[PDB]
Amino acid sequence: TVSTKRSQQAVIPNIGSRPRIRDIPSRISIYWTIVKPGDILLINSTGNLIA
Amino acid sequence: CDSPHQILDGENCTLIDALLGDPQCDGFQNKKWDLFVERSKAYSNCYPYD
Ligand SMILES: *[C@@H]1O[C@H](CO)[C@@H](O[C@@H]2O[C@H](CO)[C@@H](O[C@@H]3O[C@H](CO)[C@@H](O)[C@H](O)[C@@H]3O)[C@H](O)[C@H]2NC(C)=O)[C@H](O)[C@H]1NC(C)=O
Ligand SMILES: *[C@@H]1O[C@H](CO)[C@@H](O[C@@H]2O[C@H](CO)[C@@H](O[C@@H]3O[C@H](CO)[C@@H](O)[C@H](O)[C@@H]3O)[C@H](O)[C@H]2NC(C)=O)[C@H](O)[C@H]1NC(C)=O
Repeated sequence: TVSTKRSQQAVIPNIGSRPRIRDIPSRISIYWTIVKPGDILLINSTGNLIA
Repeated sequence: CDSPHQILDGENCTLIDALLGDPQCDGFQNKKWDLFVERSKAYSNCYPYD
């Protein structure tokens, strides 16, 4: 869970096979969060976070 | 100028806070309008929401 005082993003990792690229069949989904001045970014995770 | 088009001043409320009914925005309840004018001073006083 990536959250800001204005908005909140939350993603669940979806396990499964993907066609291997560079011998790596796993994948990574990348997201972004912009934090305006006077706001605070906070991250809540229990797993699979590449902070 | 208000006369030709029905103006509704948002004051301390956004259009959404009035739609949801932030208690400070109870005055706008059931109010129709031709033009809503959201203010920059407007804040939200109730439960955090996106
Ligand atoms: C589900 O199906 C996918 C798609 O076939 C499987 O991924 C593939 O697994 C095989 C395992 O033998 C990979 O073969 C490897 O090829 C490299 C090429 O250099 C070789 O060095 C290894 O010794 C091995 O033979 C294959 O690359 C891989 N990907 C693809 C696109 O075929 C997957 O294993 C299956 N099972 C599961 C549980 O996902
Ligand atoms: C819209 O929002 C603004 C800002 O939140 C409101 O102005 C504020 O109004 C409150 C009372 O409604 C004022 O509190 C009182 O102010 C007087 C004078 O300073 C003081 O004697 C009292 O002890 C109390 O603090 C507050 O000062 C005032 N803010 C400013 C910057 O003047 C406005 O009333 C709201 N209007 C509606 C319709 O919601």
